Amino acid sequence: ATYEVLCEVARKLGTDDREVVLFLLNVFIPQPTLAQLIGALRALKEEGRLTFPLLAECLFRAGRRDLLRDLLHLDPRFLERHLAGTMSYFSPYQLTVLHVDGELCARDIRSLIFLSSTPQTFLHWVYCMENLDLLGPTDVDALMSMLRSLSRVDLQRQVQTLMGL
Amino acid sequence: ATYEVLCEVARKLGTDDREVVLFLLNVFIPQPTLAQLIGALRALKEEGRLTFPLLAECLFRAGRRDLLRDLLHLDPRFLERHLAGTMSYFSPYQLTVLHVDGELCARDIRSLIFLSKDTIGSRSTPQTFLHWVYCMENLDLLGPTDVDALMSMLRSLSRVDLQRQVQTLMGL
Amino acid sequence: SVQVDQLRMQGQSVEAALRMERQAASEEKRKLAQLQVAYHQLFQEYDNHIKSSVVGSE
Amino acid sequence: QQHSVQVDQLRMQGQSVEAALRMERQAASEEKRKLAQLQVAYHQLFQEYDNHIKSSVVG
Repeated sequence: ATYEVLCEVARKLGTDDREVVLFLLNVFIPQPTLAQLIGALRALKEEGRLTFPLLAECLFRAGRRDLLRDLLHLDPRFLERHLAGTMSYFSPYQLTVLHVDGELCARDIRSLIFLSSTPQTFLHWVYCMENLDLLGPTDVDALMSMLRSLSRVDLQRQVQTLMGL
Repeated sequence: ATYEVLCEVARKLGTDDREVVLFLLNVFIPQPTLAQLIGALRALKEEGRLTFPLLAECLFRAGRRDLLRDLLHLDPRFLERHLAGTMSYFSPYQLTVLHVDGELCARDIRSLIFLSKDTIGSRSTPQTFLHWVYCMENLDLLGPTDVDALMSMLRSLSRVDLQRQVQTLMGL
Repeated sequence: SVQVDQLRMQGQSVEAALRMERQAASEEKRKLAQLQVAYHQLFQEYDNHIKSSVVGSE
Repeated sequence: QQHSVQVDQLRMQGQSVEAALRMERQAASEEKRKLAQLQVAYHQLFQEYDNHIKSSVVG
């Protein structure tokens, strides 16, 4: 029934978007496929962890303001002001990670995949480092260094602002 | 903004609807005024004990299908099918009372209003079935744990059919 | 002059319905407009509800 | 003589309006569709909210 809405979202969610989304919901899956993606979402719904207002910001942060407006029926301009007055279901860690991921350019990413048994996208990296207990909301020194290996001081300083001092 | 709605609802209610609604919200007031009504609902929204979903069944229960498709924007038919596949925000007791409350005809009420009037504890004598119910509760004579006094008022009024229904709605 | 009257009378029936039509479109929009505001309102309520239902004690 | 040409000028203009009522009816359906969707969107947003409250008091 309403499960079809969640599909149409996945079905229109961009390639890199699937990783951004799944990352935000803590059900990360490297370069997922539709079946895998919708599968994951569907699971978060049947459990009750994926709520409309969550999927809403989730998509807002992801940048798919168009999906928000045409599929969920919310005015992104509205939601922006709303979100700018609440707590955000996402941690300042994730928001920083998502910030970086978005600011990294071809060179950087292409280089990151190189400088690194596998990753192929920045969110894939952060994912592993997270399992290897190297990166986490507790300490982002690793992510802080990763940006030093790529000449992104402007970035490392940004991550530094969004967390410690 | 939102309270604008709660008001428009309150002021479009009905002299009776006000008691039904207040009854349903565990917040009764004999023959209340738009002033007391609003003040009550408003105090309920200001504490999160009045969620749109509730306020909705409240009105659906109050039979104001009109205020649903006009102020809340819910298709009555939809809320109908919906409320039939979930557990109500109201107890069997409540839903039973309202049931009787609506079935009693004038000849019954006019009679009950009289038959009582000298109700111990009462501070106003009642002119409404719910008003009566209220007074009865305020004496530990009614309530869900025991509705045997409600059955009595019914068999005395010659509505044994309601006595039966009430006995069916609740059990045994 | 009658075939014309048969037109002026027919064409007028059109412009009439076209006026009634334009009128309804205005009302319906008013309707849509409310539902959009309704939708957002529900949203805002539902949202704040969740964020408020998060608190532990003793 | 020119009574025939006087008909075309009345015929052609008549349709010009009949088209507008036709076009108008179209946009009228484009909006009827928008509402219907938003209605269902509202209903669904309603149920999910309802169910969420119900699941917070039970557990």
